[PDB]
Amino acid sequence: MAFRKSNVYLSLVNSYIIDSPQPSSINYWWNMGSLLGLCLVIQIVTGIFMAMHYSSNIELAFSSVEHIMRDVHNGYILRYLHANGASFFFMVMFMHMAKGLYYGSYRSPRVTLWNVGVIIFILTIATAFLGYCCVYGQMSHWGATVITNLFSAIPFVGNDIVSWLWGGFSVSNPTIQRFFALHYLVPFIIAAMVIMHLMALHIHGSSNPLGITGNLDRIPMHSYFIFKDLVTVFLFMLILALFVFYSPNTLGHPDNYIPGNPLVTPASIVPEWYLLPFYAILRSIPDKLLGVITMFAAILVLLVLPFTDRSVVRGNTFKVLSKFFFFIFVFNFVLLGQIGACHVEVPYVLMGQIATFIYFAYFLIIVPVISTIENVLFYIGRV
Amino acid sequence: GPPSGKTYMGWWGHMGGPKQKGITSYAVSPYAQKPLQGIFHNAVFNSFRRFKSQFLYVLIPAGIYWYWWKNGNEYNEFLYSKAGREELERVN
Amino acid sequence: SLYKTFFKRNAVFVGTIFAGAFVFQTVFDTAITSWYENHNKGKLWKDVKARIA
Amino acid sequence: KSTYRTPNFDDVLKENNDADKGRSYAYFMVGAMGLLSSAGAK
Amino acid sequence: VTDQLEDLREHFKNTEEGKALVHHYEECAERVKIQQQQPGYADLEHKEDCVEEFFHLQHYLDTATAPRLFDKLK
Amino acid sequence: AEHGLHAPAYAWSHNGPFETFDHASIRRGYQVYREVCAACHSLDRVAWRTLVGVSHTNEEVRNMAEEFEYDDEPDEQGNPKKRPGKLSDYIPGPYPNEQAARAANQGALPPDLSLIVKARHGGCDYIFSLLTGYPDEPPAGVALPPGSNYNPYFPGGSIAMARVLFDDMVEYEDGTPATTSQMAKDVTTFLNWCAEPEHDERKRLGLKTVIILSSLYLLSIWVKKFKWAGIKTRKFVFNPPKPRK
Ligand code: HEC
Ligand code: HEM
Ligand code: HEM
Ligand SMILES: COc1c(O)c(C)c(C/C=C(\C)CC/C=C(\C)CC/C=C(\C)CC/C=C(\C)CC/C=C(\C)CCC=C(C)C)c(O)c1OC
Ligand SMILES: CCCCCCCCCCCCCCC(=O)O[C@H](COC(=O)CCCCCCCCCCCC)COP(=O)(O)O
Repeated sequence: MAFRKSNVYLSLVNSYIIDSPQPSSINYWWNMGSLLGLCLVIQIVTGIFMAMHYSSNIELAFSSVEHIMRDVHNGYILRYLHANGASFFFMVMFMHMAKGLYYGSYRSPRVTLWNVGVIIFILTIATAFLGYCCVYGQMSHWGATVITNLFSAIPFVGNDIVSWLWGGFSVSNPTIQRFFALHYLVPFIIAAMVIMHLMALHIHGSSNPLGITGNLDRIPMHSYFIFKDLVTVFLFMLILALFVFYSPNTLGHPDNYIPGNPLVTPASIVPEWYLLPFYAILRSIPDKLLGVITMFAAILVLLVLPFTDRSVVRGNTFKVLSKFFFFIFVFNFVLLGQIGACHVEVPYVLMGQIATFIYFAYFLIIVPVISTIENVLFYIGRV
Repeated sequence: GPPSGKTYMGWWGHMGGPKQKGITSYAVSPYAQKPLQGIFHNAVFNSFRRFKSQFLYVLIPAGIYWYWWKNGNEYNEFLYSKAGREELERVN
Repeated sequence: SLYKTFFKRNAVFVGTIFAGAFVFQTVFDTAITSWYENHNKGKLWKDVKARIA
Repeated sequence: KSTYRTPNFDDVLKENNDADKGRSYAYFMVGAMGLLSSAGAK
Repeated sequence: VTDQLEDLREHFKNTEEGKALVHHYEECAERVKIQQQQPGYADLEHKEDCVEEFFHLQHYLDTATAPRLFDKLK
Repeated sequence: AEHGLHAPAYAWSHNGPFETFDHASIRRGYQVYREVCAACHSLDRVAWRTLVGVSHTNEEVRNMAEEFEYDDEPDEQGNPKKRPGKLSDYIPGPYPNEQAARAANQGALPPDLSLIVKARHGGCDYIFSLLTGYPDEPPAGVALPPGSNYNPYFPGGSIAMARVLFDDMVEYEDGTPATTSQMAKDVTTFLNWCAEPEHDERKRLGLKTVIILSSLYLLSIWVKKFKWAGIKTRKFVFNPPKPRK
């Protein structure tokens, strides 16, 4: 046989990126996965070369990022390509997490591939949150205090965990110096979970937008989806180049350029645009303990979704009402992140309760009942 | 090697679909045909077709949450306006 | 033919890829640099320092 | 219809199929992508 | 040579749209002037201002005098 | 009233994808920093060497950094001694410790402006409209606390920074009129340079990257279609096999 199939090391490359049989009719929404692999390499490579110039002490943490931007040869390219690639990483990931929910990718036999994705989803939120406090900006100090003081709601144990996590009584030198060493570790755990993520993708393969069997028409991965992935790679690196060279500070917040101060709070403590919606779910509940349970459930509610969907068809393509309420839920999340940008004032609190209720009810009431009539409209409409 | 489980895909030769017979395929080498052959009449007529089909699935779902946010924004503007503090104190 | 000289051997096909990419590095760099300075004439440092005369 | 009869591909096909002209145009486009790519990688 | 924005600010102050907004500022300012002279005003814990009216006038002149300013300035 | 008045968009000369800084305005803005806002504000993140070849000539910058003094390594018996500054040193602020800043300015802490442009929402428009946005009297209805001045653009209204910009308080080296609007346009230009000294090179490396990538992106579509041409026009036919077997 051929050497690419006979060698021990080249046979793994052969069966994953060269001879892998792909469905012949997957559209551009299936290119999102390779873009996350491209962005994972960008964060790591631009991070190792930028970790050669960063000090994790509370004294030198902020000052060293300026030295990177002013003294390192092409040091501003390093930090804008790493700060904007973090924001571009989440936009592709939401379009990967939304394409899965539309075409019913979570349904069996791909539930493990769905659960490994949620684990990957959490570790990336922590990785981005941990790397955010590394800059030790004014927004990162108080984003660290609020998020870490959230576990003080677990009864009888919270006060010790918070003191154990801070390494002391507040956010000080022991906190930042251990946040950076963790931030260098977790990407190597995500890279290991992606390997386990592609291992569960290889047993059954990708899905197709029609939601039917794809074993009838397959084409090889090389020269078809290697060159089609090259189309989106150049478009992703072009929009990223516009945000890095022409408007670097559009997505971020200007208050992060102030050194962190423990005495004076900012005018408005707001998270980044990708954690903004869950901030509204936390703040909708008028209690402290109940907020944490409600906030974390919104991630965990995705786990029951393979059970609530009672449809015998995968996807929303041939369903009028199941495709109809999807975009409200899409928009409700788009609306959910809008209140979190506005202060806690009349009548944004009332909007904050109804909107987060319809968010949770989609999984637990609408998807199961509309999916039920849809089975009946399908039945008597043909009979 | 050790035995493995049962999956819903095979490989080149035993992919695992149903047996097929009576279906024929024709193709032509791309060195012999002109790409970009119909990019016009596809950027105009084909795109308009697809848009007219899937555009009430996105507009009305976006037409509800735009009027809902606006009547709250222009209501929050009156509640914190000089003419709407008396309604503010009854909702505060 | 033009094919027989350039595209037949993959040894010389990639050679003229590297040879053409060698020239493009310096020609494109100077072409972009000159227009950029020309579009911003009267603002750059060499124009202010030249004004001191 | 007989299998031997083949479907109409006329609107896709080029009028004059000359291998030296045809492979030269394709190679120049691939060559251009490689030439700019080598510059970007450097 | 006086400043190039104060005099340009005066040109739009006495325009038809500007005169209706500066006057709307004066009608609030005059009633606050007679509201600030009444007895018991110091401990009424609800004082009416004209910031809404002042912000309306000051926002109008900026939108009118934004693009015309920098050409005067070297 | 408490968000602060929104400031409009002005006609800055460096906005747009191809504009560089007006390096004559960086040279003039540095002059009105040294004599107006040098007393109460700091610039701790600017070395002396970055000014060579951007605003001043090398002999000009080697003399500006020599008017100040820096602490030198101890002498033969450990006693401390001072040295004149060189091109590798930074710009010294006006106050030694954070306590001495709050004493001179009524308790208010004046910030370091080496990053002010990217640290106050309102970008270049907020610094310019700050120093020229002071009314002669506060609006009717408001009585300011003692020692504080009114400025509508400031979020919350009341501010502790006074008026420092008048007419003809500075004389330029190229005869430009010294109006309140003229200088406020210049410092924001000089301060934007301090926050982004990579401004011009970033925008010209971007033009090179966009043109290269935009034609790579187009060339890839032709190559994608050339290689996908055999599957796009592939035609299937179906003839039902006989049920004899
Ligand atoms: C008279 C002393 C003085 C001078 C001169 C001075 N400032 Fe200030 N500035 C202050 C003080 C005091 C504060 C703090 C006020 C506070 O935040 O309320 C301040 C605050 C600021 C702020 C922070 C505003 C914000 O929204 O937090 C900026 C920006 C600023 N000054 C810019 C400048 C610029 C630009 C100049 C001249 C180019 C200048 N200052 C000259 C005293 C001065
Ligand atoms: C998926 C992987 C990663 C993500 C999502 C990520 C994300 C981030 C983010 C959002 C920041 C703050 C950016 C800013 O606002 O300035 C940051 C900072 C940083 N990251 Fe990462 N990072 C990743 C991997 C790495 C790795 C592997 C390293 C080092 C080996 C690294 C080193 C750093 C350093 C040193 C900083 C501080 C420097 C600076 O931003 O100024 N990162 N990271
Ligand atoms: C760095 C992070 C990730 C990478 C590199 C990655 C990569 C991939 C790749 C290459 C595929 C196959 C190609 C495709 O379907 O488009 C895939 C499929 C999938 N991924 Fe991910 N993924 C990541 C994160 C996630 C996350 C966070 C989730 C869910 C929250 C997730 C859920 C899925 C699902 C459901 C599929 C199957 C899609 C289908 O077959 O139709 N992945 N992933
Ligand atoms: C199902 O269909 C598929 C599919 O199966 C696959 C595999 C892919 C391809 C995707 C991937 C395989 C993504 C994989 C991503 C990773 C595993 C991340 C890679 C992480 C690393 C490389 C680890 C970090 C290590 C380094 C890069 C070290 C680098 C060294 C440095 C910087 C040292 C330099 C110093 C000196 C001294 C020079 C697809 O795109 C795809 O759909 C098209
Ligand atoms: C994980 C990060 C990337 C995700 C995967 C996306 C796939 C893109 C990889 C690019 C390889 C494409 C060339 C294949 C090849 O060798 O074809 C070779 C030769 O083809 C060529 O002429 C090469 C063209 C040069 C373009 C390469 C630019 C790389 C851009 C950077 C992408 C990654 C950062 C085989 O050609 P064949 O079709 O005859 O078999």
